[PDB]
Amino acid sequence: GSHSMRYFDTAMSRPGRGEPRFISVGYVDDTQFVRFDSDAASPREEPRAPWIEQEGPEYWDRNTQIFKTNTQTDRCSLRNLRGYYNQSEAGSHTLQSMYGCDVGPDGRLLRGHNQYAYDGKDYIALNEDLRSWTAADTAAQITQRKWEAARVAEQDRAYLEGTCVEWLRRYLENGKDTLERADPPKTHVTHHPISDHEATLRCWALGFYPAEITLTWQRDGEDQTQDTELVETRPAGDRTFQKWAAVVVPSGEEQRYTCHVQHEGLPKPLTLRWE
Amino acid sequence: AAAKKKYCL
Amino acid sequence: IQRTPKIQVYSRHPAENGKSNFLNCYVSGFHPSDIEVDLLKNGERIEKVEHSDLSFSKDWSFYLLYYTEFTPTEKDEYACRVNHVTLSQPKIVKWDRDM
Repeated sequence: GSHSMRYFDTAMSRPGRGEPRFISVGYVDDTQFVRFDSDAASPREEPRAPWIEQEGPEYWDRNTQIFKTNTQTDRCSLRNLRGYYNQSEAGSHTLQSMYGCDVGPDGRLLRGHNQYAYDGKDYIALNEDLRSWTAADTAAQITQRKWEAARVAEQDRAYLEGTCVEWLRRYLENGKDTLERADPPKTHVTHHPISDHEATLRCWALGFYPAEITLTWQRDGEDQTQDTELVETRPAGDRTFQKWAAVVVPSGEEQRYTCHVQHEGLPKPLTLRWE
Repeated sequence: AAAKKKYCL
Repeated sequence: IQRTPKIQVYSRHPAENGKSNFLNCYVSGFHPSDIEVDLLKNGERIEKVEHSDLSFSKDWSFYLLYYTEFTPTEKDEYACRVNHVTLSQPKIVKWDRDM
């Protein structure tokens, strides 16, 4: 189907404990394929998926240099941000970045992304047009003015429409056996009495990839959104994901409940009941 | 190169 | 200004007594990123615990998976202990094989 490539960068200051740590992780869909950490003994762009390992020394050396420079760039950013908000030198602060591209089944660009958050709050983002910025506050307007003056958006646009898309297409080809394989959820329904008159039904989805899934309970065909406990989708550690949804039902009424599962690895969506 | 050059905020 | 972690403790594969598996503690939805996570066996900190590389969701909240090999048995209890700036004291979540 469609695919995404994203880098997720975190820079965090730590006054009195050295310079800010910079870590960058790269993903294709829900699969991490690279990491860089300024706190590593020898900071280097490192492979984290088997299909990226075939890239030669030039790939690793060039990306390493870009990330070493990005470490310094993010430290400059943190200094500037502290000033934009009139903040003390005493506190720790966090700058996060997300950038990359989405492509369709045919490998054509759907859209690009390049956005930033400071201390967990959206700060500035490149608009979908890849030409203009949206600034969250008067501090981010300073960044916007600087980036407009330096025509930064033009550089980001060229990267996102060219380099990003071209490398994503290559990764998808090289990792086709996994990146383009949807593994369906293995499902079952459990039943546990909680008292004489109530029981919980829990619907399980295990071993699926990618993480996107829909898991719902219905009673007599009506969605039970308010009465369903739904845990966050969680990684198993073997590339796959897990999720469950539970409802408390009156004893004897179990067969009025159906669990519905939608996922791209399924031939057809599932309707499950207890037993 | 695959990784993006970043710009100081 | 801050977001407290959600915590899930669970196994990689369905639990079978006497069969080797992985014990997972997934922490998510937290901010800022500093967090301390221990896996416990009968109350004692397990030594070999590894974790995933720091990343975050589109709402900017961080997530980490901590994991270690374990062989569940009937008698042994497992748990995850988490501390974060948003918590007065460490939170303990017990491993329950049907959650």
